[PDB]
Amino acid sequence: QSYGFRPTYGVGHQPYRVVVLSFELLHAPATVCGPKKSTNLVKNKCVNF
Amino acid sequence: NATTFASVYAWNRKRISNCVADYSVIYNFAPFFAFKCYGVSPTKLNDLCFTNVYADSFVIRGNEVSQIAPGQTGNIADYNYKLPDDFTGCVIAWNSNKLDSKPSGNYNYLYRLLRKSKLKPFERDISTEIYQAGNKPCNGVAGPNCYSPLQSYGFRPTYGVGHQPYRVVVLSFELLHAPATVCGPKKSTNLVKNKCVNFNFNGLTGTGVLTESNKKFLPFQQFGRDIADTTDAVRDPQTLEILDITPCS
Amino acid sequence: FRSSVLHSTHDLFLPFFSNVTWFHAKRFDNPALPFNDGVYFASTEKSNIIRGWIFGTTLDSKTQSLLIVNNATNVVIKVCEFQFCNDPFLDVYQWMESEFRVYSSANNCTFEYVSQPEGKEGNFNLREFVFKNIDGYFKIYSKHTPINLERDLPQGFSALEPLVDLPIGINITRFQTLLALHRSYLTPVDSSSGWTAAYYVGYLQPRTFLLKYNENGTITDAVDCALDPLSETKCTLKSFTVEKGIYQTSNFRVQPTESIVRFPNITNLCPFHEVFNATTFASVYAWNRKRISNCVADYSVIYNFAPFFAFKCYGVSPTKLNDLCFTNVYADSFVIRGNEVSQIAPGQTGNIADYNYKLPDDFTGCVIAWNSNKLD
Amino acid sequence: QMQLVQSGAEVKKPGESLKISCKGSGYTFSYYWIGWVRQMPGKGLEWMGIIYPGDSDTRYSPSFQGQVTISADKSISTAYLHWSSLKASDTAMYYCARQGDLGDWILLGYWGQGTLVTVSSASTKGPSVFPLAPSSKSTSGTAALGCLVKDYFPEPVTVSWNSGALTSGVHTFPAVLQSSGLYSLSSVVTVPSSSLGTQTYICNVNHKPSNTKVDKKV
Amino acid sequence: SALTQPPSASGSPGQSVTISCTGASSDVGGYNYVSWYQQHPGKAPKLMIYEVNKRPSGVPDRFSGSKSGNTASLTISGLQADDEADYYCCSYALSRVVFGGGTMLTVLGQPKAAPSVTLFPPSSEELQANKATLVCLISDFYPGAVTVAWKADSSPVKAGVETTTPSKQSNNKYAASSYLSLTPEQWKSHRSYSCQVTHEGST
Repeated sequence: QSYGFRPTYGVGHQPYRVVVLSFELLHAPATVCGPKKSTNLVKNKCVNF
Repeated sequence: NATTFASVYAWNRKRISNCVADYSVIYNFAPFFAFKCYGVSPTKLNDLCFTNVYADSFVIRGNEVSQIAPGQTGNIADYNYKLPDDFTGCVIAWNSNKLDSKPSGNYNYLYRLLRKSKLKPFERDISTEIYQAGNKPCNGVAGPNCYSPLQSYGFRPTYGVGHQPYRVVVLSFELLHAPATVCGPKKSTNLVKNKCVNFNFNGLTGTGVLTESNKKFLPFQQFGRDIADTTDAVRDPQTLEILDITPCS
Repeated sequence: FRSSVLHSTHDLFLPFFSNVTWFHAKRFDNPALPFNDGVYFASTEKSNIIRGWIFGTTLDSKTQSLLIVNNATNVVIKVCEFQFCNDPFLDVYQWMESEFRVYSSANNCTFEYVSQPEGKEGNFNLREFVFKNIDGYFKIYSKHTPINLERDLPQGFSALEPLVDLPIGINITRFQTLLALHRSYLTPVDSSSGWTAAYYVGYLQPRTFLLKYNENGTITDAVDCALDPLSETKCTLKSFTVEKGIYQTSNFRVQPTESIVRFPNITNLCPFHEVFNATTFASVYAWNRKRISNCVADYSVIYNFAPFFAFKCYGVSPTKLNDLCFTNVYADSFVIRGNEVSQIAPGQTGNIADYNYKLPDDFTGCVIAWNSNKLD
Repeated sequence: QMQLVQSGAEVKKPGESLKISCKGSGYTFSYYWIGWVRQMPGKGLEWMGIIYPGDSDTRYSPSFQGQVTISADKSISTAYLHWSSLKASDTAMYYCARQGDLGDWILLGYWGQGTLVTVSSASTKGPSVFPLAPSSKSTSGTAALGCLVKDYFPEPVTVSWNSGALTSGVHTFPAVLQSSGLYSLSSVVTVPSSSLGTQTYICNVNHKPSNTKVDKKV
Repeated sequence: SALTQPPSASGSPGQSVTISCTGASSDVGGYNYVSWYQQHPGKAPKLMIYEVNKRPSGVPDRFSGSKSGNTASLTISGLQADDEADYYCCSYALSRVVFGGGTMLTVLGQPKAAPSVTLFPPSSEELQANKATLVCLISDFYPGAVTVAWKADSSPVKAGVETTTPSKQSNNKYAASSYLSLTPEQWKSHRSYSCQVTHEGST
C-alpha cells in the first residue's frame, strides 16, 4: 500500500530519502577513480608512488 | 499513550512483569530520534528474557536529553535522575510540544534547580525541604540564605528546539541468570533430550545433550554455572524439572 | 547455583565476630538506630511479637520512609510520608481489628506492595534477616532456623536466602523495630505505652568473604579475609586449610588521607564589583555588556547584596559558578519595570525580547534582578 | 473574550459529503487543540476527534478514524468537519470544543454551540390533516374536537388553532415515528357540548419545508 | 473498560446529593482523569469538574468531586429547580477520551394523578380512501411509563401499534400518544374500537 505526503505536515512527517554507495577497494582492476591528475611514470629510481 | 507524564524529580516507575513485550509495537508510536541501548542492542529484545523490567517516565526541556545516560553530569543527572555506569537498558525520547506545553505558560513540571549534594542513581528526592546556604535557620520561606529549589519550566509552543518539552522513557532490565517474567512473542517447541540439539531457554542459547540430573536447586535459582562460568544446568520455564547441559560428542 | 566450589565474592556483608547489640526493649522511648550501609536482625521469640520494621531518612513526614509489617497471614509494604511516632507500636483490639498507630498520617504513598505469602515462618524458632539499600533497590534476605541451645545466637552457618528486591529510592539512614503491644486492652494514641505488658542488631560493612558450596548447593562454611591473618591467607590460597610455612605474603600497608584542591587563591582579585556597584544602569535599548576575564572565580560578593527578587539560571546551577572554569563572561545589566522580566529569557516574546534584548537558543548564563525603587 | 461559532442547521440527503464549520475568536487558535463531539438524539456524548491548528496534527476517535475528516484553516481560525459518503445513521448533534488555559491538553474545557445534522433519504413531505370530529352519538358532557396530522417527515411540522386564536384549552401531544419513516401527531380542544361550532372551530397546520398551508375544519 | 453511571438520581431543593461513576482507567501520569459535564436541555454542555479534587475557575462551590478506587463520586451541596440536567463522567487517561453513559438528575414533583382518556371514531375525510387511523389520547399522568392497547369486539389487537410517552413540557406530568392503522372495511365490519391504558389496572 502507498504512503502520502502533504506540505502542511510537520517535522519528521516530511519526506526523506536514502542512498547506499556500495564500494569495493580490494586489489582489482579499477573502473572509477578520483580527480587526481596523473603524473609521469618515473622509472628506475627510489620514489613514492 | 498517556496524556501527561510526571516531573523529572517525581518520575513514576512503572513495574512490568508477567507479560510478553513485543518491543516492535513501540516504534509505531511517536518518532524515536534516539533509541539507544547501552547494555544490549535495540533488536535482541524480542529474543531474550528479563528478570525485572521497569519504565521511568519524565519530561525535560529538550536540550538536557543528553544527560540521560551513563557517566552524564548536569542538573538532571546530579539532582533529579541519575543512571549508573553498569546500566543495562534503553533510552527513548521524542518531542511533545503539542502535549506538554501551553501558550499561557505551563508550570506543572519542575527540575530542582538546587540541592545539597548529588542525588544517587535510581533515587528520588521529591521532598520540599528548602535549601539553606547560610547558618541561620530559614523562616519557612525563601530568603537571602535559603532559596526555593522547586523551579519550573515555562514551556510555550513558541519556544525553539532545545527548549520545547521532550518526553523521555528509560526502560531498564536485569539480564542476570534469575527467574524470568518477560520474554517476548517467541514460540515454544517440544522438549528433546538425550541427543545433540540446539536449545534456546530464557535468553540462554547453546549446544549440548540434556540428561535431567539430580541437581536440587532453590526456589530462586534458575541456572547453574561451572568453574569456567559456563552454564551446565537450567530450569524449565514451563515445568519444575532440572536439566543438565553437557557438550555433545 | 553452585556446587563443590570455593567462590570468592565482594559485597556488603556483616564482619564476623563483630560487636553486635542485644536490645531487650521492655522499655519504650527508644531512639531510632542508624543504617550504616546495611543492618542485621535476629530474634528467637516464638510469640510473633516483633513483626515489622521502619526505614527511611529522618523517619518523619518531611521525607519518604519505608514501612514493613506482617499481618495475620500476609504482609504490607508502603513508601509514604509516614509520621512515625516516638513509640511506633501495633495496637490490637482484643485478637482482631489492629490499628496502625505507628504513624499519624501518610498522604503521598508513591508505592505499595502486598506479597501475602512475609516473615510468619509458621508457629513452631530463630529467624535472621539482612537488609540493604543499593542503587534504589531495597534488598532483603531471610532464613528461619530452629533453636537447640541456650539463650544466645547459636554457632554454625545459616546462609540466608533472597526474600524480595523492590524499588524505594530512599536515602535510608535510620531504622527501628515494630511490635504489637497487646496490653489485653486497646491503648491510646499517646506514645510511651505500657511496655510492662529481645532482638539483635548488627551493622554491615564492605568486606570480602570466601564462600563454600555443598554438593546440594547450600553453603556450609565461610571465611572473612579481613578478620585475621590466617583468614586473608586462605582467601589467597583459596583453601580453608593452610599448611605449614609462610605460604602467603598477604598484602601491604597503607594509610588513607583527605585534602582540598585548586591552589592558589591570592593570585589576583576580580572586577566583579565594577558591574554590581553603580548608581545608574544603561537603558533597555542600550543594555551594557561588561567583558570580564583574567580574574579569580569568586561570586561571593553577590551574596552580600540585597535579596534578589528573580534568580533564573538557564545554563547550570548558580552555585556551581563559584567552581567552574570559563573562557569569557559578559555581565549585562539594565533596568525594567519589574514585571517585564518575564520577557528576558530564551524563547519568550514581547517588545523587549523582540527589539531591545534578544537572546539565542544556545544562550548560557543566569538572569539576576532585585528591587531598586530607592536607588533608581 | 473567547467565543466560538459553528455552522447552522443542515438537512440533506445521503451520499453528499457534508462539511460543517466551527469558527472561534479571542484566542491563539494556532496553539489550542480543537475537536468535535457526537451526541445522537437521546444519547450521550461521544468523542469524535481533535486537531492541532498549528499544523496538520490530527487525532481521530478509533470508531471514527475515517468515517469523517476534520480540517482547520489557520489563516482564519476556523475548524471544519468534512464528511465522506454520508449515511442515514449519521444524523446527530455535533459539538466542537477546545482546551482552556487550564487542565490537560484534551480536557475539552470550552465547547461550541452545536450543529444539528439530519441526512436521511426522505424529502420534505407535507403533512396530511384529518378532522378528529366528536362522536355525535355520545355528545354528553364536554365535546372534544381536534385534527389528526400524519405523513410528514420533517420536524418543522406544527399545528395551530384559528390561525393563532384559542390559546387556552388546546393540548398538543408528542409525535410518533412511523414504520415508513414519517411522523404523526394529534391535537384536540375540549369545549362544552352546547357550544359546538362557536365561531369556527377550525384547525391550522403549517409546513415551511414543503410550503404547505393546511387550514381544515373539524 | 467503558465508563458506567447510575441510570438517574432524584432529590429536592436544599438537599445534598451525590452521583457515582465506575470504569475508569490509569496510566503513569496518575489516576485523576475524571471530568463531569452538565448539559442542560437543548444547549451546549459545560465543564463542571476536572481533577476531581479541583474544578475550573468561576465554577460555583455548590459542586464537589472525589474518587475512591476504580469509582468516582460527584458531590453536590444543594440542588436547585434549575439543576435538572444530564451529567457525564469522562476519562482521558490514555490519550483517549471515553465519555460516560450519562445519568439524569431530577427533583420531587407533583404527586400521582389519574390519567385522562378520550376516543373518537374514524374521521369522515379518511374513510373516503384506503387509509384510516385510530388514535387514543392519554396525558395528565406523572409516571413516565405507560403502554396502550387496542381491542375490538372483545378481540385484542397486537399488530401495527406504536406508542411513545415523552415529556411534553414543564407541566411535571408526562403524556402518551398511541396510533393504529387499518382499512375502512375492517371498521364497518366490526364494533367500535376501544382504548385501554393499563396504567394502574382495568380501565
